[PDB]
Amino acid sequence: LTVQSERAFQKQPHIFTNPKAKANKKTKRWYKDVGLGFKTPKAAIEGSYIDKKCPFAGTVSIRGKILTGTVVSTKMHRTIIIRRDYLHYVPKYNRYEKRHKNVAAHVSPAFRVEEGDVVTVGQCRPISKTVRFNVLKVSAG
Amino acid sequence: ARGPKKHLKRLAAPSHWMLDKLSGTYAPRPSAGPHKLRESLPLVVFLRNRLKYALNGREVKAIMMQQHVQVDGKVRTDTTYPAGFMDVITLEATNEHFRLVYDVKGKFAVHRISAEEAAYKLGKVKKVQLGKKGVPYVVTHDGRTIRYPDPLIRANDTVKIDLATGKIDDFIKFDTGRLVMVTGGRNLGRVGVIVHREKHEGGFDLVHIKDALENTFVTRLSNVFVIGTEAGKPWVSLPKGKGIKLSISEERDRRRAQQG
Amino acid sequence: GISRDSRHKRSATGAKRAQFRKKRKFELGRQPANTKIGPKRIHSVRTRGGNQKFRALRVETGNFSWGSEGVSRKTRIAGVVYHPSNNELVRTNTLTKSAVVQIDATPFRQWYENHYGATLGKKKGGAHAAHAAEVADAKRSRKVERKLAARSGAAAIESAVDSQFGSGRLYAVISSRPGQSGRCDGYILEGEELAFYLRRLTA
Amino acid sequence: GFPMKQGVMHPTRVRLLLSKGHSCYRPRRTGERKRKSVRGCIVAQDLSVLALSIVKQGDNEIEGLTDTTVPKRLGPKRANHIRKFFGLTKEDDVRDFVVRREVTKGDKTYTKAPKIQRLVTPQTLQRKRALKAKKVKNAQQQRDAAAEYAQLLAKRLHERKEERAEI
RNA sequence: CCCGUCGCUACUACCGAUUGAAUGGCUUAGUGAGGCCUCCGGAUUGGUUUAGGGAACCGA
RNA sequence: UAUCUGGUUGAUCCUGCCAGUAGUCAUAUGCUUGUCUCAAAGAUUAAGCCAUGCAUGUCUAAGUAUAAGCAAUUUAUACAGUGAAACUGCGAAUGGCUCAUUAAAUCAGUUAUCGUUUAUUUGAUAGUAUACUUGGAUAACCGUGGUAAUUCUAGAGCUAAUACAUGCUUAAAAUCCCGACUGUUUGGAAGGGAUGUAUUUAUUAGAUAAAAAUUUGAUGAUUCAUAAUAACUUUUCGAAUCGCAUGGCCUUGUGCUGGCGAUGGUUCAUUCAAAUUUCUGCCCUAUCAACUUUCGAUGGUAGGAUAGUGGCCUACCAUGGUUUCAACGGGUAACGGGGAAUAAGGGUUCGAUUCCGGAGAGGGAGCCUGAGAAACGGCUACC
RNA sequence: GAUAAGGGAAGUCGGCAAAAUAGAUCCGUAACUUCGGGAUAAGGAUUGGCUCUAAGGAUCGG
Repeated sequence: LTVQSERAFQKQPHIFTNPKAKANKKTKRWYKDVGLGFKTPKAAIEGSYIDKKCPFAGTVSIRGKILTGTVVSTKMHRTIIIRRDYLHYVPKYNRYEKRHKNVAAHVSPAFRVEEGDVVTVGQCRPISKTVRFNVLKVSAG
Repeated sequence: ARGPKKHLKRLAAPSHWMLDKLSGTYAPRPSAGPHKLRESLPLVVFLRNRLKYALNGREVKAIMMQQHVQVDGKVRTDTTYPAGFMDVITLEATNEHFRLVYDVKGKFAVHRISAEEAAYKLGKVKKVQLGKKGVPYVVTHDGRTIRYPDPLIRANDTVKIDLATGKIDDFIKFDTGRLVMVTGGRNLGRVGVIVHREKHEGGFDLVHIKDALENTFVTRLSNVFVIGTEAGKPWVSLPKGKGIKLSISEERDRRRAQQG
Repeated sequence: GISRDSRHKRSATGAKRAQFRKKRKFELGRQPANTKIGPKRIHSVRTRGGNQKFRALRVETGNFSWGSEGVSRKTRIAGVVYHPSNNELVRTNTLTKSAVVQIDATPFRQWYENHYGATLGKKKGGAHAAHAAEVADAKRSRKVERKLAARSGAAAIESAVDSQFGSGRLYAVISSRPGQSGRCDGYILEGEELAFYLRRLTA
Repeated sequence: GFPMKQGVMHPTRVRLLLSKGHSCYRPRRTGERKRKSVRGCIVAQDLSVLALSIVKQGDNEIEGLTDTTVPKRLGPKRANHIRKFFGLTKEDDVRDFVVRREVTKGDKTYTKAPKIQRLVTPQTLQRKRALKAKKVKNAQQQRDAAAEYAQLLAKRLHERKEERAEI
């Protein structure tokens, strides 16, 4: 799973590692705290993957809605779709009907996701045609 | 649709203006300026519907073209100038000064003030950051920016602005026990004291308040306005009513006490 | 014209959408600049808000940065050697962001020779070694000798960058957006980024 | 009746999209363009008229063109236009050489004189003084404000030093 | 009490040769007006200004 | 007011509908019609077609007046008042009309912009490393005119600017770079360059785990605000503008100074707004069960384009995305909502239409100008 | 044995004769049907030269 697997060199923008200062010959890595009580995963701080869409080692911020759901597909590259089950109330019959929504969310390499897992996603800016959410917490299922 | 709107339908006008239903199709659209369109009080409304000095809008323009009207110490020739909270209105030719302050009813009551008090105004601090050349500044709730503010002034604090010079006289810290006035929501106009500020990161901050009559009522932090250091000691003159809420039975009893 | 609306696309379910309105001006697009290396030719575009962009049609020179030395010079673009998006851009010498170029190394050579009092290239050429030896010892005062002596130690550069200076052409990557800003600026490739692009170039 | 237009390499009519600046079209609204019929610049036999300008007078005269003259309608109005019209140097009072047309009304005949632009008066120099005075005064007040802020910062800094030196 | 065929009349719908007809939408393929960008071009025009008469030379 | 009555039988008790009864901000129509108040009104069918007239213009003491315009002889032989024309500026993107299109679209309530543009208003905000003030066009105007005809305009002659295009008037020190010489164990220097704000790029600040072998803003959160270094740029702008009053200083020079305003102009903030955007919620239909991915469908990397995010588009790559919890397709005599009628409760039905949002201007498409329009009482083309 | 403006079966018992189509690659293909077909249905696009690039193998050697 080599980092440099593209036509262009993968780098974090404007994080300059000087090849001349002195030793500690490893590239400096930037990361942030997303806030709202979410911890930065260890793979984000000591990792080596480059992901501009990562909430922790990337330029996207988390703001707006916080959602949770069950992962139903991990067949895209760095993107998952999660299922949100809920119950719709029909007043005339004083009852409920089962409904669901599929939401596409970016998954950072800092996490590990498999189908059948519950994840918490935070809302970011549009980062794809269908993606507006980004994984912040993975619960094994 | 293709650009900014310039008319205001009468039924779309804010409900605190007390506009009659049948006078016409339109209502004065407040100009762009220091206060929000919905939370302002255009001067034509204040001088026609409230003071009853002018009989109609054309007389409002006859009055204001002769330099009579001042807001915050400056002559305004705009019939639809967006006067808002704390704004000082001065009528020199009649030698008469006013401050727009909400009443407990939720309206901009007509409040006569003295000439000495008509020399400053309070202002809620919205943000502070450094400008060009490293100079810090604060922004008040009326779009006023003041350079070189006190290093301790933060958001939601209130500064005492000197109208002649636009400089900060003194400020009030936001903390528990402060005399405040509610500037939005259901509790518009009611004066209380801070009891507990409840924090919600990413969401909304709630502020528990208490009146002089011990009734506790909570409000969004955005609707709070610090007006005094402690209970009973504001830095501005209060409307007739002291910002105290009465039940419908109580107001009926007081009306029948002063009229029967 | 060119439109950036998303309503002309199919749904995420694959459904065909119906047209909801005519095309709006606030959702337009324009033609690409396709900047080439040649005598300067910059056109102005009036954009939303009465603002103004500059479309570089042709540019000769650019502002390029030596990151490990903290100095930037206005040098000459020699050509395009690599483009991650499309090799046709290399073939036609089209300058966009992220294109890998060769720039003239002359101004950087003057700066380094004046600053550290040494030479770059390691080419003991016939007439090259004459220049190298002359640069080694020139007419130079004493306080300046001492300041250069203190500046030594931080005077050797990495071998991969050094070996290029014998050609006068240094590898670089464009960082500006020539079709937008009208300028073609960049930085010198060094480190593992330089190693990566050299590996790609040798193919 | 369609006019001839410069640049149209035709002895025939063409149809052009005309905008602000083109001859044969005066725009009615800002940004408005019209498509109009114009005649080419090449002279042919299909022309109703051919406008001509005399370049040189050869041997004889002409009935109402070469043997007469018409005066100019207005004289110079800008100051240096007057000076270049009379060769005046930059010392002569331009006010006393201004052309003055004569207007009659019944019997009280009088003169009309053009107002001169760009003429230096005490008022213009007063304004030039005022702008610089305002700039300098503004710079002074800004420097005073920055100095006051520095003094406040220093007072807070040192009182903080001793206040944390107490603890 | 009551069933169906048959006879007269009226109304509704169905099948039906006519490779029937019309209206509205979408669309492959071919042609393709006109804007816009781009490339030259250069009616004309002022001089980057300099020419003994103007001779090299710039901008729109 | 939580209500029923008539009709199948010779008679009965049922099922069951037909009929009766009351309402309709519900339409039409017939008869009839005295008074006051209030008040809908070419939506339904034909977003069918239109004669004619009108519906968008606009000048203050403060941009440009030699009207061959009227008035004054008065503060005035540079103009001075009033005032057509025309140049310049602004508005014409508001309003008003209609409901054709439109079924996750519009819209409603809730979100987001740490994803952007923003005339104007209101606050702030710039001393930057020929000048007692630069040019040369052009309109109005005069005159020659061409066409049957248009809010067509062409030769030719003048003449203005807050139009167009250029251009100096400035503080005090200090900091960084190169550095001829020189003192010589690391120093003094002559002489040169660079200092504002805009643009572009790169690199540095932008802090905070408690006992033996130095100080910094905001946020839930940032590569934020801001500052610094090196350079960059068909070099942005740091007032060649106007009206009133005109005072003060004597070293009396046509000296120096300076009051109230107009109009400007960089950046930030603010306001008026836009553009995208999260969550959930729509009528009928299976005599629609699979749909999407050829020619973007779902996602990844890089770029282009945009005001900005985004398959928005391009190149390369992966094979994804939706669906019986009803996708996709079809119909709607479907613009959505605030609301309306009926109303024990639960429900049923209506809402083109006084307010809010959207869309359109015979049908399509493409644009100029402008802060803002894919504008139609704007242009271009086709039908 | 050829060619022919404009028309295009009006010629003739009758389109007789002649013309038109035609290879290959890709796309698209109805009624009907004995379910095998109809089918090259119908009907569209492409194709030269030159200079390149990529993919598809064999035998040796751990």
